Amino acid sequence: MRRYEVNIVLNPNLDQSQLALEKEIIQRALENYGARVEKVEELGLRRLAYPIAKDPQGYFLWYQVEMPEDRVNDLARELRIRDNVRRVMVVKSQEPFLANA
Amino acid sequence: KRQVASGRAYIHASYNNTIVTITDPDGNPITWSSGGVIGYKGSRKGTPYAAQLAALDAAKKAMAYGMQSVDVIVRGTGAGREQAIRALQASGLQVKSIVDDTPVPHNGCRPKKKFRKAS
Amino acid sequence: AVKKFKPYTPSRRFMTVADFSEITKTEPEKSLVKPLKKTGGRNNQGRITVRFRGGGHKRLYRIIDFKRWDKVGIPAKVAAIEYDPNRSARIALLHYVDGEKRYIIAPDGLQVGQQVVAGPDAPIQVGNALPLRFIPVGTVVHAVELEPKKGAKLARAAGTSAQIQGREGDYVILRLPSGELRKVHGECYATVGAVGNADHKNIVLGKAGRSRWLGRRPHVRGAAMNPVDHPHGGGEGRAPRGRPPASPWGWQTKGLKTRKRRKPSSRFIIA
Amino acid sequence: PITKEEKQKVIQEFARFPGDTGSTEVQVALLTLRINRLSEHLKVHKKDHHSHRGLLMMVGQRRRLLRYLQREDPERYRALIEKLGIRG
Amino acid sequence: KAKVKATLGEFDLRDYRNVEVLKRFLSETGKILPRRRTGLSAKEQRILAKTIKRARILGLLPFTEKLVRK
RNA sequence: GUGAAAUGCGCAGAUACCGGGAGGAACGCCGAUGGCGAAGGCAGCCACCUGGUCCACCCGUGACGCUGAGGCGCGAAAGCGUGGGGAGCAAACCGGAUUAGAUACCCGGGUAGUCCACGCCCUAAACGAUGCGCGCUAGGUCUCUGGGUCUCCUGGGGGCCGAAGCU
Repeated sequence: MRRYEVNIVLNPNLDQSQLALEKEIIQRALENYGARVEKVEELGLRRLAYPIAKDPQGYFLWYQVEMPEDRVNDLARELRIRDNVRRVMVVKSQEPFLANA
Repeated sequence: KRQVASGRAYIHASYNNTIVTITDPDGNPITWSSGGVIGYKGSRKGTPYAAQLAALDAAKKAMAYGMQSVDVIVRGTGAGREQAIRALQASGLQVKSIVDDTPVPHNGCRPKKKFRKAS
Repeated sequence: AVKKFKPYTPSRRFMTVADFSEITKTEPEKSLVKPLKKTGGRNNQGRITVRFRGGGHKRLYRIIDFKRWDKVGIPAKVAAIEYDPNRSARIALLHYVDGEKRYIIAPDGLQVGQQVVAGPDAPIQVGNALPLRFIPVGTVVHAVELEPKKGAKLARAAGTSAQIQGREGDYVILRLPSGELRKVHGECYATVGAVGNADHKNIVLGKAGRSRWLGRRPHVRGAAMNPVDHPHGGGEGRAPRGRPPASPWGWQTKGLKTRKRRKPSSRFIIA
Repeated sequence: PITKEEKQKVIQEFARFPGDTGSTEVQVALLTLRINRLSEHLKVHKKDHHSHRGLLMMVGQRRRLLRYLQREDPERYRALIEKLGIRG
Repeated sequence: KAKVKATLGEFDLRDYRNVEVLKRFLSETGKILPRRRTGLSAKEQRILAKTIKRARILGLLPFTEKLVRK
C-alpha cells in the first residue's frame, strides 16, 4: 500500500443532504477499492480562480488514505462517474519540503 | 431609442487595421468604427492617425445614444493601438479603466508560415 | 483477429474469415427462446421486389431482446457469447436471476460471468440498459430506442455505437453511427457500451460463392442490359451511360436526395 | 516492483553461507528475478524499447557470470541452473 | 526590489493548497515567476512550479489573469 | 491582405463584441550557455508498470575483465499497407500579384500528409563532421546533482579561459 492524498471537488449548489449522499458514495468507493481512510479535511465551499461548470464556487474534500497502488486509477474513475463530482485528483503522498528550511 | 450612459468599448488593433466596437456592460455592441469607416482604405487603415479618427468617429456615435463613461479593453499589437486609447481619454468619455486582453495561446495550434518565423 | 489463409488455391488467397474467440464455449443455439424457423423468401405477393436475393445457407432465427425495460431491476449473469447467423454482431445469452433467459446483442467488453442489469438505478457500466436521461453525457452507447417503449432501433451493426452529446428538456442529443445529430426522448432506453465484433468490417469475402452462401445473387450492371431492360442499356459495343446515371427505374442515382421533405422526423434531426 | 522481502528471501535462499550478499550464485538469482519480472513487463508493453535495452544488458551479465561459474565449478553449476530453471 | 522567498517564513513549497503562500509567486498576469524574482534555487524553482501547476488544475490558482490598467 | 495591390469574404447581414455547444492538434509562464537518454531522441497535470545513473557504508564474490568480424535489436523526418481521425498547418494542385518570362519568392484557397493503432521502410550535415575501455600529464572561472563533525572538503555531470604537449 502507498499513501495518497485524494482531492475531490463537488457542486457548490447542493443541499447538505445530496452533498451527504455523494460523500457517502465516496466512502463506499474509498472502501471498496481497498482504501484505509487516514486523515480527512473538509475545507468546504471555496471561491474559484476560474469558473468550473458555470460556477465560480466549489466544495472541496482532501483525504489521506492508504491503499493498494494498482486499484487507485480505478477509484479515480469510479469517483468521476458522478455528475456532481467535477474534479478528482490523486497524488502519491510525500512529506512537506520546506523553504527557509 | 435605447440609451445607457455606462457602457464598454473594445479595441482590436491588428498589424493591418484598427477597429473599435462599443458595447453595453455585458458586451452587446451599440456601434463601431475603424480605419475603413473613415475615408481610408488599404494599408493607410493600419496607420495610427486612422485609428484615432476611428476612435473619435466611434465615440461620437456612442455619445448620441447617451454614452458618458466606458471601460476600455484592448486586444493585439499594432501601430494604431496607442493612439486609440489616447484618442478616447481626451474625447468626452470617461475611461473608467483599461484592460489588455490580447489573446494568446499556451502553445496552441501551429501558426501560418509567416508567423512561424519564430523557430 | 481475422484469419488469413495460405494460397493453396486462388481465391483462398484473398479470403479471410473471423476469429471466433469472441463466442467460444457455446455454439448450438438455445432451443428454448432462440428458435423460430426463419422464412427465406426474397419477395412479397408474387413479384421479386429486391433484386439479387436468394440461395445461401438454411438458417434458424434467434429471437433477441430489444426492449429491456421489461426486466427493470432484475440482474442477470452473462452465461455465454454465441454465434448469430442473422446479424453482424454476436449475441449473449444471459440467465436472469428471475430464471428467465434471453439474448442481447452482445456489446463490446462483455465477458461470460458478468452480471448485467437494466433500470434508472443501474450502474453506468457495460451491457446495462438505462433511460437516456440517467446516462452521463459523453458515454458511448448502443441498441438505442428512438421513441420510448418502441424497441431498440439504433446502433446494432457489428462495432457500432452512439454517443450522448447533450441534454435538452424531455429530449437528449445523440450523435449517431452515421454522423447525424438527433434529439431522442429521455425515456428511450439504451444500453451502455458499443456493439463489438468490430472486426466484422474486415472480412474479405474471398470469392464469388460465399457471396452465394450469404444469399447474394449476382448483380448485373445497367449498361450490360438493353434499352427495354434499363436506362443505360443499349449502345453498339460498350458505352458511357449517356447522361446521368440512373437506376433501372430511371430516377437519378448520383447525388439525388430521396428523403421526404416535410417529414415530422425533421426538427429532430440536425446532420 | 520487487519488494525488500521478495529480494531478501531469494538471497537467503541462494546464499553460500548466511551473510553472503554477493557471490556468483546469488548475483545470478537476483537478475533472474528482475528479468522474469521484466520479461513479464515487456510482454505487455512491447513498444517500450528503452527498458528492453537494460534486459539485454542483464541477460549478458547473467551469461558472463554463468560462464565463470561453470569454468570453476561444474557441480554447483547444475545445482543453480536446475534449481532455478534456465538454459533455453 | 522584493525577493519573495525572503518575504515569507518557514513554508512548504510542496503544498499545492497554500493559495495565500503561492498567490505571491504569480505576477499580475498569472504567470509563474522567474528566479529573477522568486529567488528560489534551481531545485526549488522546480518543486515549486510543479505544485503551482497542480493548484491551477485544482481551481485554486488562475492559469492567467488579464492585465488591469496598463 | 501587401511593398503597394489584387484574388478572396460581406447588406443573402461579414469584420468587431457577448453567451451556449462541437471537434482536433500543440502544451505559454516555469525554461536556462539547465536536465535525462547508447543513439535517434524525450517538455501541461495525475496514477500505475519499467530501464539506466549517482552518492554514502567498506559488508559479500574473488580477475568473474576490455574490445567485438558476423548475428541480433533500436534507429529523426519524409514515404508505404489496412482502419480510425482531420481543428490548425500544408507538398501537389488552382486562383491573384510581381516579372521579359515567374511552372518561384509575396497574397487568397487547397489534397495527401501532419495525429491514433497495428505492420513495413532503415536513410540523414544520424555531426562533437572526434569508435569503445583503462592509466598518466598546471591550474583559473560558473553551473547542475550528491555526500561531509558543511568560511570549506570530497564524488558524478554540463560550459568557458587556458600548463606542458600536439597541430
